[PDB]
Amino acid sequence: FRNNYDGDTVTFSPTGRLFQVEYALEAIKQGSVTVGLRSNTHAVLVALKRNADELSSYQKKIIKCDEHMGLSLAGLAPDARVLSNYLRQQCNYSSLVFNRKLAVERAGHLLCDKAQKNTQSYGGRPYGVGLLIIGYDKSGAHLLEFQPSGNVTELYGTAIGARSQGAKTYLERTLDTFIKIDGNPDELIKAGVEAISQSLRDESLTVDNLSIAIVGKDTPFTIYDGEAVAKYI
Amino acid sequence: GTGYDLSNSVFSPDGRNFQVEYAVKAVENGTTSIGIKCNDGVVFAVEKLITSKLLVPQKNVKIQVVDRHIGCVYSGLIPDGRHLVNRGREEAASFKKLYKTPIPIPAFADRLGQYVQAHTLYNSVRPFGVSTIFGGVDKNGAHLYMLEPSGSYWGYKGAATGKGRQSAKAELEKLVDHHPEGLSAREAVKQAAKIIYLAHEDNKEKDFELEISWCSLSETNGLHKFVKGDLLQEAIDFAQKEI
Amino acid sequence: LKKGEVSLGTSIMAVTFKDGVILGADSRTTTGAYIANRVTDKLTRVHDKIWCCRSGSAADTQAIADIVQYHLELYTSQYGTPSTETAASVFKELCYENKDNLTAGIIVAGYDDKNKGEVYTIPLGGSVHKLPYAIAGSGSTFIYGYCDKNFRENMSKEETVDFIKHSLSQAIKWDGSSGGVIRMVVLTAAGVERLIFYPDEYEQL
Amino acid sequence: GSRRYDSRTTIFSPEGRLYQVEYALESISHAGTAIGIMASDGIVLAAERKVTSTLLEQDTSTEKLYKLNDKIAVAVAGLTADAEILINTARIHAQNYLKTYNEDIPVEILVRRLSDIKQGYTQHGGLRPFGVSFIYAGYDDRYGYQLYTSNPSGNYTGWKAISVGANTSAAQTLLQMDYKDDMKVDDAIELALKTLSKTTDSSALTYDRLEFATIRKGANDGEVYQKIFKPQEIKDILVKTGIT
Amino acid sequence: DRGVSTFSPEGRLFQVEYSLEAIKLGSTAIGIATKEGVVLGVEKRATSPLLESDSIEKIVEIDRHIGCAMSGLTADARSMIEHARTAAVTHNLYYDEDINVESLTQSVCDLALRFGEGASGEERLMSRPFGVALLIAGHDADDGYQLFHAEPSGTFYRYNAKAIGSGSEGAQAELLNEWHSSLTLKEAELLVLKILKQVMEEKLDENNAQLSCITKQDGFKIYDNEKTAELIKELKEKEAAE
Amino acid sequence: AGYDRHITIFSPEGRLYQVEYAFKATNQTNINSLAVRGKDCTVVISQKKVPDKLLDPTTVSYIFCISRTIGMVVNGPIPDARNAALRAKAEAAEFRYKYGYDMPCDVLAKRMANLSQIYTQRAYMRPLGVILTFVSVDEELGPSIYKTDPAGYYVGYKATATGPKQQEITTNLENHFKKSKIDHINEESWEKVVEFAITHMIDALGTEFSKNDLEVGVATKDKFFTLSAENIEERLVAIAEQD
Amino acid sequence: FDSEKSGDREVQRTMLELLNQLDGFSSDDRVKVLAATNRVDVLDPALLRSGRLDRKIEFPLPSEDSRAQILQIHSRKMTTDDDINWQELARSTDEFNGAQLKAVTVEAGMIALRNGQSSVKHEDFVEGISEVQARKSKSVSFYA
Amino acid sequence: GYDRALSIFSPDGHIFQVEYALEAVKRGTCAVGVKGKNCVVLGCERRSTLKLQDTRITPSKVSKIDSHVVLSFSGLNADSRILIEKARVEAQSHRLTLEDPVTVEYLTRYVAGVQQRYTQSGGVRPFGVSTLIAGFDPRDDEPKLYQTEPSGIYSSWSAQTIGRNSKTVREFLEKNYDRKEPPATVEECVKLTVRSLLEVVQTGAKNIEITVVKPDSDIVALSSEEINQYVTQIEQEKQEQ
Amino acid sequence: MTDRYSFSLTTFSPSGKLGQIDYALTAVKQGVTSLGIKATNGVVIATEKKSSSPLAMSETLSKVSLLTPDIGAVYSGMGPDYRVLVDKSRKVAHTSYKRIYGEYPPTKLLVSEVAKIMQEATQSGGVRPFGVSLLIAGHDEFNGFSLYQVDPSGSYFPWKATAIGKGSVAAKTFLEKRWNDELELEDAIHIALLTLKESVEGEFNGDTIELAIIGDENPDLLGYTGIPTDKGPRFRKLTSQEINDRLEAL
Repeated sequence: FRNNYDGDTVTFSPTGRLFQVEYALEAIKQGSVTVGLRSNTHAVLVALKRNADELSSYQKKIIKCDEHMGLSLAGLAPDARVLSNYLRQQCNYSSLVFNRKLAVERAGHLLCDKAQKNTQSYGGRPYGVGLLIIGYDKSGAHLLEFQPSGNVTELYGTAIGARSQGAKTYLERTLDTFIKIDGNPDELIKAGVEAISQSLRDESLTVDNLSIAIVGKDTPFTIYDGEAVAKYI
Repeated sequence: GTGYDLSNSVFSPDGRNFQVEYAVKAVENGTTSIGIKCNDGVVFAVEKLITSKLLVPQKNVKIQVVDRHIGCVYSGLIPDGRHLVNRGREEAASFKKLYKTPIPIPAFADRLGQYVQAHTLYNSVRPFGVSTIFGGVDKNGAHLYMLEPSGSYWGYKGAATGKGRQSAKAELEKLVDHHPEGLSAREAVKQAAKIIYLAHEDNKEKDFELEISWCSLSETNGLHKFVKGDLLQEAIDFAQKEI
Repeated sequence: LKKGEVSLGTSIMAVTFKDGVILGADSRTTTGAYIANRVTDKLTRVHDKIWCCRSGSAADTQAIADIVQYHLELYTSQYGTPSTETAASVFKELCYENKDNLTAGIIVAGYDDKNKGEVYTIPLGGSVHKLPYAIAGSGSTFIYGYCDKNFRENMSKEETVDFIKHSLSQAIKWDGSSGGVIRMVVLTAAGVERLIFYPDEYEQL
Repeated sequence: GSRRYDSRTTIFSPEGRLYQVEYALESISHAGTAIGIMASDGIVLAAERKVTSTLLEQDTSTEKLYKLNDKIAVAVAGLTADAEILINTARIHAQNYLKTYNEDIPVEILVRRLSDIKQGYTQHGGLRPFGVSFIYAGYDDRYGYQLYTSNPSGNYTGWKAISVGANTSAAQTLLQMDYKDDMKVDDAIELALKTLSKTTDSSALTYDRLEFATIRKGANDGEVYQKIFKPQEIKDILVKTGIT
Repeated sequence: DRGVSTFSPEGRLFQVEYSLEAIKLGSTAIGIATKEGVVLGVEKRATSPLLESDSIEKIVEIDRHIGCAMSGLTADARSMIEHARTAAVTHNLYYDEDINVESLTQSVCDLALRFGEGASGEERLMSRPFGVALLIAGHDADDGYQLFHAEPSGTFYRYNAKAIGSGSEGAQAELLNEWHSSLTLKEAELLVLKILKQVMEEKLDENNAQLSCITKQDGFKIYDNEKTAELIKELKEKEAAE
Repeated sequence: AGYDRHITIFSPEGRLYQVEYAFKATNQTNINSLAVRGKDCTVVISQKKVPDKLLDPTTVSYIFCISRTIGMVVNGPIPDARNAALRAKAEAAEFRYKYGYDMPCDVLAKRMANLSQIYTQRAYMRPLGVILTFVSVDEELGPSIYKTDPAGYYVGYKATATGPKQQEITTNLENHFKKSKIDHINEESWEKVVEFAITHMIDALGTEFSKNDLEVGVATKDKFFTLSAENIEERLVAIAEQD
Repeated sequence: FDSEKSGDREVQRTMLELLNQLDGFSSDDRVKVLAATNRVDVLDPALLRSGRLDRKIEFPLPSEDSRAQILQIHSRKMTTDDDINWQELARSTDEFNGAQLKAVTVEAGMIALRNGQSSVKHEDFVEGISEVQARKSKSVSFYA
Repeated sequence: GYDRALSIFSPDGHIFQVEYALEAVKRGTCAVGVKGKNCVVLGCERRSTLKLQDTRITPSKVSKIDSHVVLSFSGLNADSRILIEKARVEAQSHRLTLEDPVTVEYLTRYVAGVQQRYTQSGGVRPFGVSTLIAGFDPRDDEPKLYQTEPSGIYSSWSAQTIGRNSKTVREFLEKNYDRKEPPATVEECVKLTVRSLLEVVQTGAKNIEITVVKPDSDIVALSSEEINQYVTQIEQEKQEQ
Repeated sequence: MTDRYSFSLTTFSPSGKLGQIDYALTAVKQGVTSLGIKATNGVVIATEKKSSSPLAMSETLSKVSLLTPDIGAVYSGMGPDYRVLVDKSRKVAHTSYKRIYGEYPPTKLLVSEVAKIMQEATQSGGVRPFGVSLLIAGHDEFNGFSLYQVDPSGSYFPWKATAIGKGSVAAKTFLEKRWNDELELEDAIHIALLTLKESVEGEFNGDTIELAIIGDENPDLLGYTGIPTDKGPRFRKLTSQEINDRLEAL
C-alpha cells in the first residue's frame, strides 16, 4: 500500500528512491506488450492492442511523428498524446530551422528532458507512458526505450508491457541472428511476430490484434493494420 | 516533532537538512566514475554497467561535453545530471555570448553550485540526486572539481563516486603518493583504467563496460574528446595485466 | 547624434610598444558651436590595468562607461582578473542592441603580463578589432596622414610619448573642436602613471 | 510540499457551514460593545472602548467611530487593524462615486462595496476572513436615515436598532422594550446611555470610555451636521441622563 | 486528503479512478451503431412528477452531423459540450468541411487530463477531472456511422453498442447478443426501447426517456413525443408475441 | 498542531524554532576563527581544515574577498556561504554602480542582515545556514569588524570569535581588552597584529599551527588580500623565535 | 532523551546495562555480540560507537544475479520442471527483497496446485510474480 | 495566487464540497414558486429570530435582474447576491451583443455555468446558494420557472420549493397543485402560494413576502396589507372544513 | 515555482482569538523593557541597550531611530524585524508625503500608515506577523506633541505614558503616580530615568541607556542657516556623555 513518503513527486525515500517514478514504472509494466526490434537497415515495431469487450475497438499503440520516426505505447494513453505532440513540435522545428531530420538520440534526449520537469518541480507528475522510438538517419537504424524516470537507452530490441519482458529471452537467443539481416523486412517482421507470441497467455494473434510498423531507407515509416497484417500472422 | 524529513527546507534539531542526506544516499547507488588530474589536463572515466546483452555496445555514453574544454561525468540519478549539465551548457553559452571568452572552470563551478543549491532552499523542489566529477582545462591550467548534491564543490586532485567509491579513493591516494611530483596524461589514462577495474570488483556479478575521455593541452590542446582506437585497448589490457 | 545634446568628438589615440600601451586624448568638450568645458577628461578607468576613452555623445559615453564598470567589477569580484578582449566584449554587447539610441565610438586599451598591451576600438556600428594603434573622433580625421607613416612597432616609452605629442599637435591646431590640455596615460608593468601636457609647449616646435 | 501547513480557510464543514467566519463571529463577541438607535430626527452611534486605563489618551482619540463621508459615519466592532483597510477602501469608493456622479453616495452602495470586499476573502484566496463587523449610519434623499449592519460573512440587513459586540443579546432585549417610532435625538441618546450603563462590565460610567456620534438636521435643509461628541460635551449628557 | 495529480501503488491516477466509477451514480444512456445510422436513448429520471420532460436535455447536438448523449453528473459536461461545439465550428471555419468524428472526440478527450496545481510552461487551470462520460455519435464521409465513448480518463473507444451509467453492466450484457451487423434503424429503436424497459425504474413513456438519431441525409434529429409513444406501442406489441 | 517547528512561525514560548535550529548548522565544519582590530588595519585568521589529501589546499578556504576594500569570513556549510558570497558581491556591484562610491562595511552588513530577515519572515524561504563576519577599513569611520547571523542581528565588534570554542576565545580576548581598556590593538603595523591574533588563538585553542592549518586575511587601508602559505610560515617562525 | 512530563526510564536501565557489559570495566574480550536491527536511524549514538559493535555490515537489496540465486535455492523441495528460466524470473522481480522471493516461490507452487498441475511451470512462476507484487489488487485492465 | 484544488472527487464518486453546499442550502429560508396560465408567483419567508428590521431599506429576498425576469434564492444570503450581480451584468452584456432582451433559459444557463465554473476552478469553494428564476420571455406570455442547484444542474419546475422543510412544501404541492391544470388566476396562484407557506412558517404574517410576476414588463410586490387579506380567508377556510 | 504559500498563516482559533497575534504579543512582552512618556513641552522616549557580548559595540546598533526629523521610533521586540519595519516605514512615509505633499507627515497619519504594513502582514499569506511593538513619538504644528504605541496586531493606541518589555507591568503600574497634567522636559527625562533604573539588570551608565527627546526646533543641528521658515529637527538623541550627566541627578 502507499506509505508516508508517497506524497508528491518532490520527496526522497530514506533508501534514496522516488516512489512516484516507481509507480509510473509499475503502470508501465501493467500495460500491454509492444515488443520492438531493429536491424542494421530496418526497424520493426510489433504491438498487441487491447479491447474492452467484444463490441469494442483497439488503441492505436503505434503513433507516427514523422516519416523517419515512429512511436509505441506501453501505458497511459492520454499522456502519449502530449509526448507525441512535443516530439512532433521538435521534429517540425528541426525541419524548418535546420533541414536536418531529427537524430534518434537527440529525440531521446529531448524526451527525457521533458519527462524530467514534472518530477523535478512541485505540481507535476511523471509521464506514465513508455515510448519505443524507431527511426533511420544518415548514421543508421536506431531504437530507444523511454521510461518515466527519464532513462533513455538505445537497444537492438526490447519489450515493455504485461509479461512482455518475458519475451525478451526470445530476442536474446536470436540477438546474433536478426542483426545480420539487412534488406529483408518481411522475415524480420516475422521474427518480431514470433517474439510477441512468446508473451501471449490467454488469446492468440489475430487480424485486429496485431499492429506492425516498419521504417528504413527504401521503406518509409508505414503502419500495418487490418487485412494488411494477416500475411505476417 | 516527527516529519522533519517530509519537507526540504526544514532544519533537523541538530541542524542537518534531511532531504539532502537522502539525495546523497541515492547518489551512492550509481555507476562508479573516477577522474584524474594529470599535470597538463584532466582524465575522466566511467563504468557504465552492461545490462542484458540487448543493449548496444559503445553507443550509450555518459561523459557529456560542455563547450569544448569542460567535461561532465555523472553518477546516481542519470537524468538529473542530464538536466544539470544542460543548464551548465546554457550558462557557458551565455558567458561566451556576452563575454566572448571561454568559461573558466571555477566560474562554471560557481554557476553549477549556485544552481544546485537553488534546489535545496525551497519546499517545492526536490534536491538533485547526482554527483558530478566535472573538470577540464582553462587558461590558468587544469582543474578537477567534484560537486555534491548539497551544493558543495571542491578542487580535487582526483575523485570518484559510485558503488566502488571507497575502493576507488584508496587507489587514488596510492597513485597520488606514488607520483608526488605529478603525472602525465598518457600514464593517467592507464591508471584510470586500472582504478576503475579495481572498483568494479565489487560489481563483478554484472558485466562491465569502460569508457574514458580526457581534456589536455599537450595533445588535445584544450579540446575534449573520448578515447578511441588502440589506446583504449592498450589501457584495458595493461590494467588486466596486473590482474 | 541628436540636436543640441553634448558630444565629445575631438581625437583619441592609443599606441602599443614594448613596455605597454600609451593612450591619449584632449580636454576640450565642444557642444555644438560653443565650448562648455575645456579642462574635462575623456579617460575612463574601467579597471586598474584596463583603460578606456570616450568619443561621441557625452551622456551616452558616460553611461556605457558606467555599465562597463559595473560588469567588469562583477567579473573581477566573482570570476577572475579581466583582460582587454573582455573589456571590448562588454562594450560591444552594451552598444549593439541599443545602437538606435546609443551612438558613440569607444577605444579600449589595457596592459597585461601575458599578452602585453593591446588596443581595441569600437566604431559607431559596434565592431571590435585589434590594432597597434587606433584613432577616433572628428578631430582624428586629420592626422591619418601623419600617424600611419610615422608609426613604428615595439618602440620605447620616450619615443611613444614623442610620437603621441607629434601626432596630437596637428589634431589640436587643425581642428578647433579639439583643444585644451593633452592628457596621457601610461600602462606598463610598473604601474599606471598620469601625464598632462600644456597648450604652450607642444605648439612650440 | 506546501500542503501540511495549509489550514483550508474556505472549506465547507461536514454539516455545511464555514468555520473561519464561525470563529470570527466569536471574535466579534470579545470586542467592545457598540449601539445604534434609529430615531425619527437622527441617528445616534455610541460605543464603549475596551481596555481602558488612566493613561489612555482621551483628548484626540476615536477608535470605534470613523468618518467615511461628511454625511455617512460608521461604527467599528472588532479588530481595529483589519477595520482600517476596510475604512480606507470605503473612503476611496465613496470618493470615486463622487468622482463618477458628482452626487452624495447612498449608504447602500458603500455597504454593498464593503460586503463584497468581505465576501471576496470569505470565498477565494485562502486568506482568513476579516474579523470585524460594522454599523453603518448615514442620510440621503432616497430613504432618509439608514442604519445597516455588517458581518464577517458579508451579509447586511436594515435595522431600526442594533448592538453588535459584547452582550449583544442583553442590549437588544433592553432596547426593544424602550424603542418606539417617535423619539427625538435626545430620547435615543438617553436610551443608548442607559443601555450602555446596564450592559457594561465595570461599576460606574465615566466619560473616558464612551464615544458618541450623532446625526442632526436643523435649520439647514438637505445637509445634516455630523459631530463627534468630544469628552467635554460627552460629560454633559451624563448628568442629563441622571447617571452623572 | 493528500495529493491531487498523485499516482497510486496500483499505478492508476487518483481522481480519474474515482471519476471512472462516479459515472454509475448518473443516468443510463444507450447507443447502437448500425449501417443505417445510430440510435441514442437516455433516462430522464424526473425526481418528481412536477418536473418537465422538455426541461432536462441529456442529448445535445455538437453539429448537424454529430450529436452526443450524457451520463453521470451533468453539469461538468457543459464545459465539454461548449468546447466540443467550439472545436467543431472552428474546424468548419478553418477547413470548410465537417470535422471527423474521431478527430472531434480526440479534441474532446484531451481536456480530461488537465487537473493539476500550478501548471508550468503554459496557463491551464483545472481542479478535478470531469466526472461525465459522453457517447459521441455521428456520420462521416470516410468511415460512416460511428459511436464513441468519451471516457473521463482521456481514452475513447469505437463502440457498436454501449450502455453507460446505472445499466452499464446490466444493459451492456444484453447488447452483446442482441446486436448484429444486419440491424436496421427501426429494429435498433425497438431494441433500445426494450433494453430501456428492462432497465427502467418506472413505466416507460415519451416523458421518461428521450431518443435521437443520426443519418447521412436527415442528420441529427431529436425524436418527438408522438413517435416515441408509437414506438412504445410497437415495443408493447413485440414483447408479447407468443 | 505540530507544524510549528517546521516553518518560521511563533511558538508557545514566543520563539522562532527554525531560526534557532539554523544556528546549530553553523558549527558543522567546527572551524574556529577570530578577527582583531588594529590601530589602522584589520586582520582575520581562520582555521583551514583540509579533510582529505585529495583536496587542493589552495581552493579550499572560507575567506572570500567581497571587493577590493571589503573582505568577508564566513563560518558554516560552504555551499550556503558561497551563495551568500555571490549575493554580497552582486550587491556591492549594484551599490557601487548606483551610488558611484565604494560602500562601507556596515551598509553591506545591514543589507545582508535585511536579506536574512526577509528569508526568515517569508515562510516559503529557509534562513541562511551561515554566520558571516564582514571585515574592512572605512576611511569615513575607521577599521571595523561586522558579524551578522542567520536571523539578521548584526552589530560591530571590537574582536569577533566563532566556531565551537567561540566562548573560550571570547573570554581569552576579553581579559586582554578589559585589562588594556583600549577598544583596539595599539600595534600600528599589520605585521604585529597578525602575530598577536595567532598567539592568542594558539593559547586559546591549545593547538600548534603549521603552514596549512590556518588561513589569514588582512585588510589594510584600501586593500584586502589573503596571505599565502609562505607568509603564514614566516609569521609562525617569527612567533616561535620571539617567544 | 530528556523529559519532565514522563518517560521510558525503565528500558534505559537495560540499555545502559548492556552498554556497560559491552564495554567498560568488564570486557573478557571473548564474547562476540551480533545485532540485527532494521531501523539504524533510531539507535542511540552510544550503542553505535566503536569498542561496542564495530563492524556495521550493510545488507542491500539483492543484485540481479542474486535474485536468480535466491529463486534457485528456495525451489529445491518443490517439484519443479526442467524448462524454468531462472534468469527471466530474476529479471522479472525488480527491487524484490529476499523473503519477497520465497513468497513468490510459495505462491507459484500454490497456483500450480490450485490449477491441478502436478509440477510447476514458468507460467505458474509468472502468475506468482504478479500475485506477490504490488499488483496484489490486479484486475481492471481499464485504460491500461 | 491560491491554486490549491478545493473540490476533490471522493472515493464514493460525489464531490464533498458540492454535497456540503447542498446541506448549506438546506439550512436556508424556505422559498416557493408556482406558475399559472399567465402568472408566476415567487413566495418567500423571512427569519423571525430577531425583530426591529425595517422594510424600506431591507434588501428584498427576490431581486430584480431585469424588467421581465426576476430571481429568488435560498441558503447563504451573502453569496447569492454576487450571483445576482453577475447575472445582471451578463444580461446587460447580452443586450449589448445580441440586441435582444434576455430569456429565462439563457440566464439560467449562465447562472448554472458560473456555479459550475466555481465548482471547477481551483482555490474557490462552490456557492452555497440555490436559486429560482422566474419571468416571461419577450413577446411571449408563457411563465417559465427555473431552479438552479449549487452542483450546476438546472431544471424547469411547475412548482418547486427550496430551503428548510422543503420536503413538506414539496409534498403539499404534490397534491394541492395539478401540473396539467394550473390555477387560472393571479388570486388563485397567490392563495396556493400562501397556503403552502403556512405549512412551515406557522405564524409570521409580518415576515412573509410574495412577489407576483406578470407579462409585458409587469413585476409587483404585494405588501403586508394584502398578504394578511389573503391569510384571513385562507385561515377561515382551513379550520371550518 | 514562485511562492506556494499563498494561504494565510493566521487562522482563527475556535476560542475566537488570533493565534499568531496572541503569540507575537507573548514574544513582545519578553525582551528589552522600553518606555516613553509625553510632557507638555516635549516627549521623551527611552530604552536600555542590553549589550549581548561585552566585546560588541552598542554604538553601531541603533535601538532608537529617526523616522522623520520630527518623529522617532522605539521598539521592544525582535531586532531585525524592527530594522526592516523602520526601513519600510521610512520609505512609505517618503512616498506618501514627501513625493505628493512636499513635507513630513504628522504622527497620527504616519502611525496608521506604518501599522498598515503590519496589519497586512497578519493578512497576506505566507508571512508571519512582526514580532515587535513600536513606540512612536512625534510632534506637529496642529495636534502638538503625541505619543503612539503600535502593537503587533496592527492596533495603535494614543498613550500619555507607556512601557513595553519585561518590566512593562511594573513600569506601567508605576507611571500613574509619576505622571500628571503639567510636566517639563527635564522633569520627564528624570521620570523616565527613575523608572528605567530598576528595570535594567546589567551595568548602569551612559553607554547602556539609549535616550532620545523631541523638543524645540534646535537650529544648530539643522545643517544650514538662512531660511526663517524652518528652525531645525525636533528629534535629538543624547550621547553617552549627555545622559551620564542627569544619571547622577537622581
